[PDB]
Amino acid sequence: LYFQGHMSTLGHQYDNSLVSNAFGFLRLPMNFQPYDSDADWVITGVPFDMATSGRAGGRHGPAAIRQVSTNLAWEHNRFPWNFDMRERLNVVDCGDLVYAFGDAREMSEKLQAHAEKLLAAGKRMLSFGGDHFVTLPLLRAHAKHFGKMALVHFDAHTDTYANGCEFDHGTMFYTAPKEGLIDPNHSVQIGIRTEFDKDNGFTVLDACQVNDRSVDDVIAQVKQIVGDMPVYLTFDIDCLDPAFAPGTGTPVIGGLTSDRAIKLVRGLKDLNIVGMDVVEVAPAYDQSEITALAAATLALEMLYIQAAK
Amino acid sequence: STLGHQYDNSLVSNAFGFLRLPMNFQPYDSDADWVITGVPFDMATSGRAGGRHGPAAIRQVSTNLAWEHNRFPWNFDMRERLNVVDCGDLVYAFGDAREMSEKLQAHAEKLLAAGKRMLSFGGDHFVTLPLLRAHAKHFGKMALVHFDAHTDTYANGCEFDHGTMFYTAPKEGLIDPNHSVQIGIRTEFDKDNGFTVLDACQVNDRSVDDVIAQVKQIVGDMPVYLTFDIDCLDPAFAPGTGTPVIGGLTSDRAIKLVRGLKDLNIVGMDVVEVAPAYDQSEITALAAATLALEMLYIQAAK
Amino acid sequence: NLYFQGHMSTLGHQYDNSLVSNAFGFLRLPMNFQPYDSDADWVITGVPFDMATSGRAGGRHGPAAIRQVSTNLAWEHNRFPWNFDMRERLNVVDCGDLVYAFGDAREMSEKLQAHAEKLLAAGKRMLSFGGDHFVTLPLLRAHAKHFGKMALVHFDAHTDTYANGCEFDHGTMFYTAPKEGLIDPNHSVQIGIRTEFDKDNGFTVLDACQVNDRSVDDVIAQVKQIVGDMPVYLTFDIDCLDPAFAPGTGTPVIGGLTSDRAIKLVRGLKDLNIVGMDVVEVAPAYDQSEITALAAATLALEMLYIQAAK
Amino acid sequence: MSTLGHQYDNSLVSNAFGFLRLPMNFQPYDSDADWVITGVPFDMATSGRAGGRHGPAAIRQVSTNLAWEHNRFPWNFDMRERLNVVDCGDLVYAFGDAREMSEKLQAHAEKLLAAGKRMLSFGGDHFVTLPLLRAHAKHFGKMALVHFDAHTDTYANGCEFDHGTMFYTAPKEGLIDPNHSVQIGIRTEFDKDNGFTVLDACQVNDRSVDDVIAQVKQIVGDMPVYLTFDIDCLDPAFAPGTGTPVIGGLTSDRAIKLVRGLKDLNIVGMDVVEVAPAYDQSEITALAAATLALEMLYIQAAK
Amino acid sequence: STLGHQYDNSLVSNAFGFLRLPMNFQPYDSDADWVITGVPFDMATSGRAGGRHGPAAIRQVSTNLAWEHNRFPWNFDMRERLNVVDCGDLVYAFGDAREMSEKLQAHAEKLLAAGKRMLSFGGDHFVTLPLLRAHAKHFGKMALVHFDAHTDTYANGCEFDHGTMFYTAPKEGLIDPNHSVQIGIRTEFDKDNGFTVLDACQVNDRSVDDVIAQVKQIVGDMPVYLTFDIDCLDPAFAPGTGTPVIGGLTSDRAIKLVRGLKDLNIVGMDVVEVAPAYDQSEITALAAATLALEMLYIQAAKKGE
Amino acid sequence: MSTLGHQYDNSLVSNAFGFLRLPMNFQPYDSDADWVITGVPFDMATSGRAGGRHGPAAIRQVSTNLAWEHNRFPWNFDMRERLNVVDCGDLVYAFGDAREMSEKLQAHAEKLLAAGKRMLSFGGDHFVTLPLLRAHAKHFGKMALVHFDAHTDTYANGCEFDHGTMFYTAPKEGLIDPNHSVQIGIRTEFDKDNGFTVLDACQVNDRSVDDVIAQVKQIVGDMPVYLTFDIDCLDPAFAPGTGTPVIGGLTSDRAIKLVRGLKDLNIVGMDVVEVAPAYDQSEITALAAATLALEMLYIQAAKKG
Ligand SMILES: [Mn+2]
Ligand SMILES: [Mn+2]
Ligand SMILES: [Mn+2]
Ligand SMILES: [Mn+2]
Ligand SMILES: [Mn+2]
Ligand SMILES: [Mn+2]
Ligand SMILES: [Mn+2]
Ligand SMILES: [Mn+2]
Ligand SMILES: [Mn+2]
Ligand SMILES: [Mn+2]
Ligand SMILES: [Mn+2]
Ligand SMILES: [Mn+2]
Repeated sequence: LYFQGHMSTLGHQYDNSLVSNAFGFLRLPMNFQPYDSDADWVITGVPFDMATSGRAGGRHGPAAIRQVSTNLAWEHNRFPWNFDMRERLNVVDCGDLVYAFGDAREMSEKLQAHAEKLLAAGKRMLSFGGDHFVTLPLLRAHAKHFGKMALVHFDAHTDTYANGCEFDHGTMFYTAPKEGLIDPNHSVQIGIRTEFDKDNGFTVLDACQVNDRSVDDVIAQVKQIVGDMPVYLTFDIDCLDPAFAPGTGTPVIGGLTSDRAIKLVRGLKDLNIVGMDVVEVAPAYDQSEITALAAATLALEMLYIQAAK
Repeated sequence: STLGHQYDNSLVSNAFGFLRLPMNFQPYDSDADWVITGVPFDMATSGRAGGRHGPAAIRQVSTNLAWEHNRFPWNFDMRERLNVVDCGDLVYAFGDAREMSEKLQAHAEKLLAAGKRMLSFGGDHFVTLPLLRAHAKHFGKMALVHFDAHTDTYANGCEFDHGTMFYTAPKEGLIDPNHSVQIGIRTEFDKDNGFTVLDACQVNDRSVDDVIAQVKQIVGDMPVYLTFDIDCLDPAFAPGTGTPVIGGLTSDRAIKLVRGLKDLNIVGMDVVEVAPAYDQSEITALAAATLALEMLYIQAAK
Repeated sequence: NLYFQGHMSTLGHQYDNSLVSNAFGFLRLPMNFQPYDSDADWVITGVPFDMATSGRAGGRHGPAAIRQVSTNLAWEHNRFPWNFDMRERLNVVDCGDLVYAFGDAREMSEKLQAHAEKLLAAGKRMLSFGGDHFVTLPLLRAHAKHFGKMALVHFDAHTDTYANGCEFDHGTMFYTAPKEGLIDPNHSVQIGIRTEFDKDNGFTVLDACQVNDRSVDDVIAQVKQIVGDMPVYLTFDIDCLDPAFAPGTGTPVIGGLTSDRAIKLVRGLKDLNIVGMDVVEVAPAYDQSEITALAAATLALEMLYIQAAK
Repeated sequence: MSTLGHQYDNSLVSNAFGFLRLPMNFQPYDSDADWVITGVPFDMATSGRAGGRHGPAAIRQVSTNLAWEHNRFPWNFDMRERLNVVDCGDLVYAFGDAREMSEKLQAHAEKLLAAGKRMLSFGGDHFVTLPLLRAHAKHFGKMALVHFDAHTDTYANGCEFDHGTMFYTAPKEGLIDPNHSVQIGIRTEFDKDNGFTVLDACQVNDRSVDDVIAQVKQIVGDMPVYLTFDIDCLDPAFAPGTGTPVIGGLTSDRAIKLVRGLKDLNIVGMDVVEVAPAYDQSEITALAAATLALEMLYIQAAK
Repeated sequence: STLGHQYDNSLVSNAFGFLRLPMNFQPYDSDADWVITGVPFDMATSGRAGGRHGPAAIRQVSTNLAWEHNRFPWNFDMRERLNVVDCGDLVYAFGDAREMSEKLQAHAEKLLAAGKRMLSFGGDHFVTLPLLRAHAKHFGKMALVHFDAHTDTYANGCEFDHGTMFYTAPKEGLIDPNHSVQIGIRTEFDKDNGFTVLDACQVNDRSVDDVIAQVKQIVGDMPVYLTFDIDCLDPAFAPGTGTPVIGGLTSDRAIKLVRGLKDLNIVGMDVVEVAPAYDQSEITALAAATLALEMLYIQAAKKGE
Repeated sequence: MSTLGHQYDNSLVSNAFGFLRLPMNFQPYDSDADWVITGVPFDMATSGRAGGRHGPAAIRQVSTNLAWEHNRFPWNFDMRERLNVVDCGDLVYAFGDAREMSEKLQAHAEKLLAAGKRMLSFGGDHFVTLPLLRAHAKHFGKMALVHFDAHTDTYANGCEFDHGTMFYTAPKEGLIDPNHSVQIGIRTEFDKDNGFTVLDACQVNDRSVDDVIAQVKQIVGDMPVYLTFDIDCLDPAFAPGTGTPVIGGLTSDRAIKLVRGLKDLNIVGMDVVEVAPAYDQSEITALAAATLALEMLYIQAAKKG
């Protein structure tokens, strides 16, 4: 009942409402010292958007994902699954990373040291952004513990820009391969629909072709691409068409549906995913929490494919 | 209709009754074939409230549809085949859910006993239960065609719970689950009842024509009650609802499905869970309004 | 008076105590789409028109928004702070919205003037909902023929005395109205003005800067003096209110009146002989939680109460 | 210690959980708390717009704007130095059952008061105040009501669960004394010949802060006070996020100054109600409620 | 077109001309191949107004696209092939629709005569009628490739009505209905007027290639005027529009259907009916911005390297 | 004019480019301008909500509501007739590099002031003012700060790029004299024991505009004044579009009257900061900022004569 959500309400009463007792993601228990806990998975918020080239507001993403997640908490077995992920995984929400707002360098180092300490304690990580730069420190900690990783990357942009400043949310996947964190030749970038480089190692499955092909065919290609490398899964929510995810800093039309998106994440269940994150929710631009809702449903789906093991 | 009873070609002005249809606040002894009733109720919601403003938002946006003499893609005017009146909204003591339930059933029972039929606007989905209780008394046991992200077959809810109507309605002999279909479902459901659950995942993958064919086989020749929860539509098309769930139907798939149910003997129908407080540029109200008009056009198709 | 109190404006003719449902006619007053031969003392007309706007359009939705939000004021049997019910003292019907070819401002002008003259020539008085402020000029033309030259009690951030610009221009009515002998500038006051105006015309401009500092009683005393004892036409542009209170308008100007000051000022005009009145420039596309519409509905209701006070 | 790694969060954004990032205590009855914050996610008794059920969460979320202030303006101490405040979460009741809410909130309130704890409560619609008054009156006896609202809510022929009937019922049950009670900001039809003293928005906006405050102190005398604040007391310009808005209301300046000047009153319990986030604009209603809520703890801390 | 003529790689700053292109308020005598004109006008609307803010909304949001050297999925920069200038917005007395109509045509005739081509941002769809009057003088009778939820072939109506241009234009001999296609229609339409209607229902169920294959067959060898009404897109993608109709196109299918008209002789074009007061997080304006950029790219593609 | 064909645009909508439809001058250093408007699209220093980067563009777009007034109320002349004002667009820095912003803004500010141009700057968060003070202090010497805000921003234990620290760093670096400086509208925890005179929101609301202006004039005396206006000085009802809102602020009425009354002061530079359009409601925050911006140009034109 602790690790379920029966235990994070007033008087520890099971809150059946899709509204009340909205604190931790999915009403999962708060543990602000997660390093010595009995958690299998530790949810972290990264309230950061200093590395944005478009709209800011990403700093409020972790809160929005948590707030809207009460819509999913009532499902004992989250559809369409035949078990409860809370019975299989012990998940805690450790709150948001504390850093000096206006110091991206302090954010970077403290986030890297946070992950390094979790991973060294045998805890796995589901992380909420924040702009997509937060994924770089996370990959620096993950590469140290799990080795070089295949990147499964849901996005409208490839973020492989070579001539940006240090704190730039469009330069993580130029920097990660350069530092030997990820292998481009085993990495896949799904839903791309902005200018990208073709003759790097990355396999780009653009939104045009992904919206035309079947989910099972895209999945089969992804399964082959990654091989047997440990996967880091990163979902930029601007992968979804702005009709489904208006609340992003860099929106691009001709994106994926929320249906196609959840089906693709659902289908990655057989892979070795060591870490994952959902980034770039900007609630200042969200409409009736639909962007936040997509991020939270995808976040819960990521936990369910780990529980599927 | 309008000031000076002048034909209003605008998509804006003289927004009163749904589709600028005549207001008849005493519709029981009227010449009407079909009666539009608003149920301004959301006390049985488990998610967001705001459903109480549902009927108003659906009426206001319906001016967008009114100018169409023949509504696309139909070859006739449904107003030339049906006398439809808008009888206003149910008056009940707000905060008294029991009084709502009693007054809605009596209203419906009085309408049906006058040989009138009912297109109802919610309001949360609990309003369907009083509507089913009255329809059952006049039309007997019914087949349920139920568009939704949720099955609403919960057995441990309080009396006024918008997730319990289709646990209670089978028990009360109002509907036959074995001839009932549930379309758009994408939240935890009990597989081991009579209902055929056509989940959003498969309905989005399958063809519209092969979904329709299967619905027809299930319902058979039973008289249908057509209930449309608007959170069936993906929050991208229907943000203005109390319990949104991602991975839902497009408005295109939704209208095509409702359009292809014309051959069924549909005795009653409603559109529920429109929450204008959460709606964006009236796109949810519009979908609810357009689907409601489609329901009158499939009745007119007879 | 049950018909005119809104006991017959709901399903089964049941009194709706809720601030939500049966939102049709303003304040749930009965719909009369042929109001000319009715028992109505006062007739409410929507003018869904914004073609004459210089800023944002969307004024055309003003009438509908004012009606929908007005259910918030219906539950009060005696509207505060009055000790009677205006619905029991006045027969008030809502005749709906003016039907005109959208994109034809001339037809709007002619049909509105024809509609108004027919109401006045039937012994009815008019409370009109805009729409942009140009709707006042057709209404002033109808009123001028029936009651004679009037005193304009004008609430606005703008004087709208522009002697240039095209015919269908919502900043020109009160240059045109004096020229056609519809109003007397000498007995006219413009309240809330905080945009460039002509000082040396006959109008008395009580700018928002001084109106915000001065007492209500003192502004009221001055307005009473300016009008004299001529018949008054009361036009209220909602953008008179600060954007804080009325964000839903086409031409917002900061440093406006509070809703508290505006409702008090109209309340203090009760002694004046107001022969016709309107509320204009509600643009619901730019409104925020119906706060502009609510202001327009309350002020419009106050205009009916200061007629009922007599 | 309500942040990751128990670090001091100087931002006005991060770690937005308990009100003002105060410690979460879901079993606060046997705790060390002087004051307990409860959320009541309820809006079934609403006559206008619903959406009050999200009130508690929106007040908590926006309260990150106020937490960075060690001495919240304009005070010369920290209320966390003098008071031990805890956020006990939201009342768990069956959504659709108004009776379950009422009984469980009274039981919650009665256990807190019997345990020596005092209650700041966020609504939710104003009906929640009656179960809270029922609890308070058992423990503290008959009370004076300092009531901020656009409405007097003294309706006599409403249904059981009506957010406009509490202050007909509360004198009827001997919970409050109208003769020592005041209703500040009323600008809607009210009954004149009840014991209540109504300081309507019209006279309050015209009169000075000091002369209004002095009159309120005269009325209450030395009676134990229950302070209740319906946010629609504020003008829709300042509080657009509410179920039943009325124009010609109080400014946030005048409102915070009135609450700040009630500090020498014997206030035994208080609440802030009718925040409806669905109708809010950039959280300014939530912020006003949240700021008023902290002000109420500071006037308690000043003692 | 930035402070100190520095390259602004941000998706935010220096949002003046469409895609930060140079402003040329007197473009007639310039080196321009393609001139962008804002027509801030919505007086002919029968639904909501606010289309007057369309051009500005399209310009502001266009910063999201400027950073792309080669706009996806193209293999060239359209700016390296076409000299493009934004000439600002048409200046007419607000409340005078005839002045707008006369000045928009007069402006259009001057550009065409000087050897400039036109990409025009609306504004309600009536702006297309004065444009076809200028284009039909310079290019003769044209084929209309029409993206819309409405056919706008309404006989009757007033003079200035955004649902009548394509009843008026054939009568005056600006367009040939028999070589004209109307894609995305999902409201009452006239079946026998020469126009080939491809309704949203069939468009959504058919393949992009097979619709493109048919559109080529219809327009023939005629010079094409491409007019995109943004309400062609489903309100889920284009909520900021005066007359929304449900069951529209995805932005995906829309850009895919335009992208596949690259071989057609498109002489002029416009994007209309963006009403920013009803838009949500600039998604309608962004669709209008992205589609406008695509229209320049199918001209940059059909023009050589 | 800055319109299609250089025509007079009397509309409050169209040709929305430079602030108040003033001419765009991207190289203003050698121009005939008296006053230059610069956008600083930067919000990286914020401790609350971000969005300030879009502030400059929002202020420009809303300023069309003010341009039609030849003599802006309640003035008896045109500032555009007395002052030569240009908009030089927005500062171009690598987004995510706060250091580059600071250095490039100072160098830009020093170059303008070295050429005899005066600065009206739009933020962006309030940190942008520290680079501006460094530049002004080099050309004018130590200045009296007239500072409208809900916050004093004198925090001594923040990171380098922090929007709540400028007026601790500024007096330390000899840019401003606290003893001749005033902070108007404060309603948050503040240090009382610094040289600054704090006129908190509660007292300013209770006092007459006359007696407050009288106090400010005495404090500054005859030192060169830098007028910096954080828009959150206004109550969130008037300015919801801000990053760190605080209830119980000034009305837009009181705020303009207070600025209007500073006309006799020697104000050498000025800025308006912390407009976050993501949190604005029907542009009312941008309008207030744009109107207060225009008022600052009028009190300069008034003093100039
Ligand atoms: Mn990314
Ligand atoms: Mn991205
Ligand atoms: Mn349902
Ligand atoms: Mn449902
Ligand atoms: Mn006016
Ligand atoms: Mn005006
Ligand atoms: Mn109340
Ligand atoms: Mn109240
Ligand atoms: Mn069209
Ligand atoms: Mn259209
Ligand atoms: Mn500041
Ligand atoms: Mn500040």
